[PDB]
This record gives sequence, structure tokens and C-alpha cells, in this order.
Amino acid sequence: YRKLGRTSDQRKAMLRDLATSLIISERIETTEARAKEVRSVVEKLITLGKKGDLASRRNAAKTLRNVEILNEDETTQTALQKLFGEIAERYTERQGGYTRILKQGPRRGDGAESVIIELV
Amino acid sequence: MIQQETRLKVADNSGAREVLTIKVLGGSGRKTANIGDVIVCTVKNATPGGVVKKGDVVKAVIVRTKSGVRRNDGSYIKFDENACVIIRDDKGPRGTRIFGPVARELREGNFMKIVSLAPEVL
Amino acid sequence: TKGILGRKIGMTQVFGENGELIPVTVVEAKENVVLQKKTVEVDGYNAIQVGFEDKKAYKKDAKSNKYANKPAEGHAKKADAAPKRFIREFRNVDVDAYEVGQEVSVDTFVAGDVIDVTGVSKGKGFQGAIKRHGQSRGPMSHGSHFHRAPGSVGMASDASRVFKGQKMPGRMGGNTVTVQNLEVVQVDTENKVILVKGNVPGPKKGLVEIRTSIK
Amino acid sequence: AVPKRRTSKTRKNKRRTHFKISVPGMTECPNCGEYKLSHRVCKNCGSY
Amino acid sequence: TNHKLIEAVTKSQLRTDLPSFRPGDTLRVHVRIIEGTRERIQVFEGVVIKRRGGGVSETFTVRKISSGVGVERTFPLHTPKIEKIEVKRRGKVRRAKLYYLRSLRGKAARIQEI
RNA sequence: UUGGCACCUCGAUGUCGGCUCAUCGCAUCCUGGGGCUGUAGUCGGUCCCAAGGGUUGGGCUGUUCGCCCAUUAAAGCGGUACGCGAGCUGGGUUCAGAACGUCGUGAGACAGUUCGGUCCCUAUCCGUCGUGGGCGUAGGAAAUUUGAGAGGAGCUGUCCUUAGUACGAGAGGACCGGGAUGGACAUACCUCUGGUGUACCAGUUGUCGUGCCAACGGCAUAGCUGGGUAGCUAUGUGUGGACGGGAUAAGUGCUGAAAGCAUCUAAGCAUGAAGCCCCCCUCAAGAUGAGAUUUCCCAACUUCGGUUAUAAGAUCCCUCAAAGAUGAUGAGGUUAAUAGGUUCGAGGUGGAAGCAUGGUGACAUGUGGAGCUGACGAAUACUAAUCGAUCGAAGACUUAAU
Ligand SMILES: [Mg+2]
Ligand SMILES: [Mg+2]
Ligand SMILES: [Mg+2]
Ligand SMILES: [Mg+2]
Ligand SMILES: [Mg+2]
Ligand SMILES: [Mg+2]
Ligand SMILES: [Mg+2]
Ligand SMILES: [Mg+2]
Ligand SMILES: [Mg+2]
Ligand SMILES: [Mg+2]
Ligand SMILES: [Mg+2]
Ligand SMILES: [Mg+2]
Ligand SMILES: [Mg+2]
Ligand SMILES: [Mg+2]
Ligand SMILES: [Mg+2]
Ligand SMILES: [Mg+2]
Ligand SMILES: [Mg+2]
Ligand SMILES: [Mg+2]
Ligand SMILES: [Mg+2]
Ligand SMILES: [Mg+2]
Ligand SMILES: [Mg+2]
Ligand SMILES: [Mg+2]
Repeated sequence: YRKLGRTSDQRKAMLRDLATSLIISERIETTEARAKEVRSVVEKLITLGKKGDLASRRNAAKTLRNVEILNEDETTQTALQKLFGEIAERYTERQGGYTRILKQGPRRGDGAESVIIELV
Repeated sequence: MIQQETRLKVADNSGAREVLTIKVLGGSGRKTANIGDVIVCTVKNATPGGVVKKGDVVKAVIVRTKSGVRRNDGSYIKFDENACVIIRDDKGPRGTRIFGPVARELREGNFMKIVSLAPEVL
Repeated sequence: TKGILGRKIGMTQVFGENGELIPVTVVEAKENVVLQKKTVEVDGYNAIQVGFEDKKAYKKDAKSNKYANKPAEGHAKKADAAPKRFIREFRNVDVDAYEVGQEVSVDTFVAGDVIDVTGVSKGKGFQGAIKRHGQSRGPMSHGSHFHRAPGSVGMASDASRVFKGQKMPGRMGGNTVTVQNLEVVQVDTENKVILVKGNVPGPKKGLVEIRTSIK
Repeated sequence: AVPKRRTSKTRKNKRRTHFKISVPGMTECPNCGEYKLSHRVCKNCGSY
Repeated sequence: TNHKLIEAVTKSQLRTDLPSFRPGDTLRVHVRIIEGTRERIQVFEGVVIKRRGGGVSETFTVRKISSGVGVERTFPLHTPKIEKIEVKRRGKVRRAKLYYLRSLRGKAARIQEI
């Protein structure tokens, strides 16, 4: 695995903050090497959603943050309920994958290769 | 692994109680020793009376190191302390009443006098 | 005599007779064929060449090495065979055996034979002087500013240069090395493996050349 | 630690013969637009 | 499943007749010694400290106090020089490696049963 | 070495010992081969050939040097700015403080003691260690090779037989040969013994938080503690150097004259060292002298001035690691298992959550070798390695065989 230029405690925190906002917004834009690493983290988290029992509900809460979504029709759900509620429905037949990575050009301030990672 | 200036316990009734190594003899450049090797040492602590007295320079044979020996069948043996028996340079002991267990590997060192005097050989 | 090619698999142990334990390297030596017989009349020295592991046939838009190309196809057709990945030569064998196109099977060795094994080493990258050579390092306290550097590199002004062969840092790396006087302990025909006593140079799934001992 | 002589104009110019830069990949956007970079996504001025 | 060719080769050299045990159990190991002329058998009794490894290269370790001196002894599991192993008493521990017994003495280095 | 001379260096050639790293000589410490002996044997003395390799750990001193303790086959002498401070220390000494003795009316001094006292520099060129690009090698490519030359390696003990024989009054005690096993050193590797193992498992303290219990998270060196996969590793596991051929050194000889003898030499023929050359391992055709074998491919325009499109084959670009500073190398690019995921395993940890039961309670038992699991193995196209672009030959003359 990669180190991403951070310390062990910072890398873990940056990687689960990044995985949460991919559940909220379903496609985000970041660098190349960071998207290669959050690829495997978020798909192990949909596997927990497809099981659906209590013990894996407890295990996914190790990783996700506490974020409220202002859902449509003025409803509100947490990020954990949205994982076991909607994403677990769409991928009940597929056996892996669930994400893709699309490359773009460099940014201006760096030569950093931008990347869109989306949820499929 | 027994270097120079390691303390050992003496495991007979020859009078000595603790000793420390001067040379690991053998060849030039020799560094360590194990069960069945012969070292030269000085007594640092003695029992009143007895044959050897404190400050003598003697020769001795290693029994039961802490990091033990590998055998040909892939078996191991290990002990809790280092021990030692002062010899007369015939490969015969000074005392008469070897204490504790003694490793098998000094059978082929022609130390049969030491093996016979001892308790359990494992 | 008795050359064969194979690749490393791993390392295990085997209990010999009377309970003796011996460490063992397992080498898979599969589908070796004789591919060209060389002659002192045509080439100036007698040898055979052997191809080890077959690969896929010619394709129009190959972009890698697992498909043979047209020079390799015609060379591996003149002996009626499939194209191979590794090709070496053995000039210790007797050339009056080995018709071209034979399969040198794994049981040309019998348990008890002494052999020599050749491969390339692991490879370590850019390494410094106390790792690459066996150099002593400086003191770690008492005010020293000298820990892992090399020492002096020459004299003063007689020889105002550095001699060559001076043991500076650089690439530690993997180069060819042979080990001598090993043994074959057990030959398996169905799985086509050889067990050798000891350890051989190279990483896993490497490439080793086994031939008989010259001494 | 310091240079003993200046460096002439020839020796400076022989040194930077490899100090160059390369042309990029340059595929095309086949649907609609100008050239994009290879294995990238023709977002702007592009439909691929 | 380490590697398919490795278990295929070393399968035949692997014993079958051994009982089951986990660390903390008390074992009697009948080991046989080739003397100068004979094949005399000797028993070594102790407490299993650890088991490690897999396959043919399995290994365990038993610990005994002989003459006030602790003695460790370490065997390959599938060796042919062990004749027989008896499980003398089951133990009740909570570690997989019992290294804390090395620095105990007296009756403090005791293990419950079952 | 102590000195004599005062030729370079005063617009600076900047330091004694120790550390690290070496290289050369031989007037040879050990090992090898011989002669003489006041050499019985075992041991020794002295001289000759010989520089391949090897040539120790500590106590006291700033110390060089030297003494001593224990070992060793041996503990050699010298050169290289009394080898090496733009590679290291800074104990010593030519700095400022202070004190003793002595000298001096005194300020001060000794060269006599003692305590303390700041070691700068981002490597341009040559040079060395490693790695790449360009061109060339009378067509262009892929692969396997020869080996002119070069480098490395080169050590040694103890025990058992021969034999308690030879020798000797006895005490003592062999050569020549034949076996086994070690020390130091060098290389490869992680099955074993062990180390580490910051995205593995478990226990535990304080405080804040997820509305509360219960279960979890953050911070406290990774909070601490006990274990630990892959990989990297030694103190661990394998292997290596005491062989063989040729020419020689000191030396021993055969035949043999000059000189009717004798004479190892003048002509001729042998033998003879771990040293020389081969034998062993590694690199090696930029070996411009550019080598060899096998296989693949072959165009028109044309003012052949060059243009165009190209073959075999490569590359750009992307997924990677058995490889790696970068680059190169190697595995792969949908006619696909390269990576990720999913499923199943190995190994590691050691009995999850929830529920039930017993107990005043701390807690215990069952469901259940449970659950979790990074790097390891196999299967599976679910995701991504798309479409594309670039480079790339068209076999010169002379002569002789045919
Ligand atoms: Mg922290
Ligand atoms: Mg050191
Ligand atoms: Mg320029
Ligand atoms: Mg002078
Ligand atoms: Mg002058
Ligand atoms: Mg003058
Ligand atoms: Mg000047
Ligand atoms: Mg001489
Ligand atoms: Mg002291
Ligand atoms: Mg000097
Ligand atoms: Mg200097
Ligand atoms: Mg003063
Ligand atoms: Mg006065
Ligand atoms: Mg002070
Ligand atoms: Mg002081
Ligand atoms: Mg001073
Ligand atoms: Mg392993
Ligand atoms: Mg609260
Ligand atoms: Mg609570
Ligand atoms: Mg906080
Ligand atoms: Mg820990
Ligand atoms: Mg792999």
C-alpha cells in the first residue's frame, strides 16, 4: 500500500473523510494516487452494506463519519443509513467493481494529475 | 554464545561459585563458545574452605548455555542459566558432585567422567 | 553432461533416512526440448541449445512478449516444436546423443548426483559501502560525525589519484552466480520437479540452469 | 567546493543538449472537437 | 494451500497418528535415542509453550523443570524420531504463546486444568 | 633515525597520537622447497630459493615506545607530505583564566608541574564507483554465442591409523603415506532457531465525543502492554579454496670432453617449490581488428535531387513488479487473469456481537476452534489497461575463382 505523503494517523483520517464524501455526493474530483487508494476502501464498505446484519452495521461505523444529508422532500438521513439503504439496493446483483476512475489533465498550480472517481 | 567477560555459575562442589571468562580457546580470532567448549577463567566468588580459592586462574568446560544447541534431526534444547565445570586438564573434574542437568553433546568430547557423575542427561 | 532448465518454486524440508532433516529447494523443470545442434565444422564448437517454457503462437498485433514473433517462429519450426521463452546452450554434454527435437525429461538425474546450479541473484538497488562491501562502521557516540561513510580513498600526493577497484557505493544488484557441489535428493516424474539439497540464487519463479558437477 | 575556472560557452552548450522537453500524446476527439491527451477524457473542446 | 507443487511433493512424508493438542496442555513425548548399539526410548514430560508453522515444517515446544533448572525442548511435529505422544492433562489458558512462564518460579508457575 | 646545507612554499604547503580505508617493497614472522650441522630420534642452530595468502584480544599510560595477563601456526621490518582531518575525533600541545616549586628588586619568566578551555566550506575539472542517450560496425531486424583481453579466488590447525614400528641404554619417540573434523574468511538463501514488522489480532489506564445503557471512535511516543504474516535480515541454514598438467628457482643427477685422469656442462638427457602459465568463478567484439551460427523481411516515383507510403521489427500511451533514485530491465494491454475488487484457502490472533442461563455483584458458561485478518496461493472479466499516432531497408566499387 501507499503512504500518500502523510503520517500513519493522518493517512487513516484523510482516507475515511474522503470515503464518506464519495457516499454523499457519489462522484468527486481528486488526484490520481489518492483515488487509487480510496478505491479499495469504499468497496469493502459496500460489501458490509450488502450483508445488512447488525454486526456489520457495527463494523461499518468504525470508518464512516457522522454526516447528515439534507435529502429531497425535506427528509434527512445519516451517511450510514444511506449506505445500507440505497447503495445496497443498486449493487445487489453485481459482484465487485462498483467504482470507476476517469483521468483528466494536470492542475495549474502543480503538475498534479486530476482524476474523477465515480460510483458505478 | 559466551564471550570474554561473561559471568558463569559453577555447578560442582570444587569450592568456586562464580567465574568469568578470559579467553575462548581454540583458534586465532575465536569469539564465542557453546556446550562442550573449553574456556579459561578466574574465580570471583568462593566458598570458604574448598580446593580453589578466590583469584585463581583455571580451565573449565561449558555445560548448559542459555542459547542451546541444534541437533541433526532438527531438535533443540535450551536452559535457563549458564553453567560450568572446572576441569583438571585431563578432561577430568576437580570436584566430585556435579549438580543440575547436563547436555548430551559432550558425550563425544571425551567427557565421560563428567557424564557419569551427573544427574539427568538430556 | 546432463543439462536441464527450470524455475524456482520455493523452499521446504524433507526428513531423510534415520530422521535426519535436510532443507530442500523445489525446482519445476518442465517441457524442455532440444532445439539446435551446433557443430565444430559449422560453428567451431560442439554444443546443443535447449528451450524451456512454451508460449503462445504468432499473432498480428502482439504488444508484449508472450506471443512469439516471426523470427522466433521459423527458428522453432525447423525443429518441430512450439516457441519457447528461455533458450540456453549446454556445451558440457555429449553431442552424439540428443537428436534435434527430443524432449530432455526430468529423470535424466538420479538421486545422489552432484550438480551445479546457476542463476541471477536477487537485486537490492543502490546500496552503500557497509552493506555492499563488508565494511566496519564508525563510532556512534563520543562526539563522532562518522557513521556509515567509507574511509579514506587514497594516499596524499604520491598517487594524486584514486586507483580503480576502490569499493565505493552503487548498485548491489543481481548478477550471475553459480553454487557448486549440491545434490539431487528426490526426483518426481509426475509433477516434473527436482529437489536439491540447499538453496539456489534468485527470487521466486526465477530461472535456474542445472548441470552436472565439473569436479 | 568552488569552481577553479569559468566554464566557456561551448562547454555550457554541450552540457544542456539533453535539457529538452517532449511532445505530448495527442489523440483526437472523434465525435466533436480538437485534440485531447491520450487516455484522457475530452471534456472541454471535446465530446470523447 | 501454500503452493500446489509444494504440498504435492511433501504430502507423503507427513504423519497421521498424532493426537490433538493446543498450548497449555501437558504432554508425554516418547522420543527414541539411538545409543552406541541400541534404540533405547526415553520420555520427556512438560507443558506445551507454543506451536508454529504450517505443513511439514510444523514445530512445538515443551518446558520442564529438572533439577531446579528450566529446560526447553523443541521438536518438528512430523519427525519419525518421536514414537508416541500422550496428552496427560488439558489446560486452561488464554494466550497462544506462553512466554510469561519463563520468568516465574515455585508454585506461581502453575496452570489450571480443562 | 639524530643532524649539516638553507634550493620551492611567509598576498598561509595549517595540526602528535587514535579511528576508517588501503596500496607497495623484501633485508621472510607462519606455511612451502633445499644444503651444512658439533644433525641418533623428538626438538634445534645457521645459510640458500621464495612476497601466493595469512599475520590476536585485554590491563597501565595522551601517549609513539614500553611492561604485564591470556592465546596463537605466526603474533615480521619498512615506504606512501613520519599514507589518509575539503573522511572522523581533539586526549596531547604555541592562546587568553588560575595555583605550586624555582628564578627575578619588579613588571614577569621556566619549558618544570596541575584544573579548565569554539575543528568552516551547497564539488567546476581531472580521478573513482554505478547507470543511461547518440552514432558507427557496406541492407535492415530478433535470438543464441566465440573469447582477444581484464578481474576475483589463493589461509590453516587438531585428532585417528601407519606404529608405540624406525631410532634409542632407557627415558622418549618419527619421516613418507591414508582418513575424519574444526578456526578465520568469502558468497548465496530464509525451510529451521531468532530479530523487526506505524492500514494484523487481543487486553488495559485517563479524558472528550457518537442523545442514555450496551457497543464504538479521537488524543495521550504506534498511549502502554502481550503476540505476530509477507518482505528485509544474522547471531541461523547451504556451498567454496589442501586437486591436476606444463615450464622453472635454490638444489640433486646421467653421459661427457676441453686437460688420456676427474668433472652436473661446454655440446646433449632428466628431475625438482602453495611461487609462473593453464585448470575454477565473473565481465567481455566501441576487440573502429567492430567477429560467428540460426531465423524473418525486400518500392515505386524519380531531375532518384529527394518525396511518398511502408514491410520484419520497435516505440509513444496505459495496468504493474520477481526489477528499480530517474531512466533502464522484466510481466501484460480485450483473440486479455496485468492490477484492483468478489469468492475460496493458507498462516496469524485466540473464543466476536447479540441472545439465553447461573450468580446479590464483580463475573462465568453455551450458542461456536467463533469472529477479524496488509503484503502469500487459486479461481472469477465485475472496474480499468479504449480509439489512435510516430520511427523504420530498398544490398556501393575493384580483382580472382564460379
Ligand atoms: Mg497517535
Ligand atoms: Mg568496530
Ligand atoms: Mg543547446
Ligand atoms: Mg632530513
Ligand atoms: Mg631559500
Ligand atoms: Mg647561499
Ligand atoms: Mg595565493
Ligand atoms: Mg631474499
Ligand atoms: Mg577498570
Ligand atoms: Mg602523516
Ligand atoms: Mg586531506
Ligand atoms: Mg596566564
Ligand atoms: Mg623573591
Ligand atoms: Mg567546564
Ligand atoms: Mg574534565
Ligand atoms: Mg589540559
Ligand atoms: Mg516464511
Ligand atoms: Mg456523557
Ligand atoms: Mg458505556
Ligand atoms: Mg479532540
Ligand atoms: Mg507491539
Ligand atoms: Mg505477486
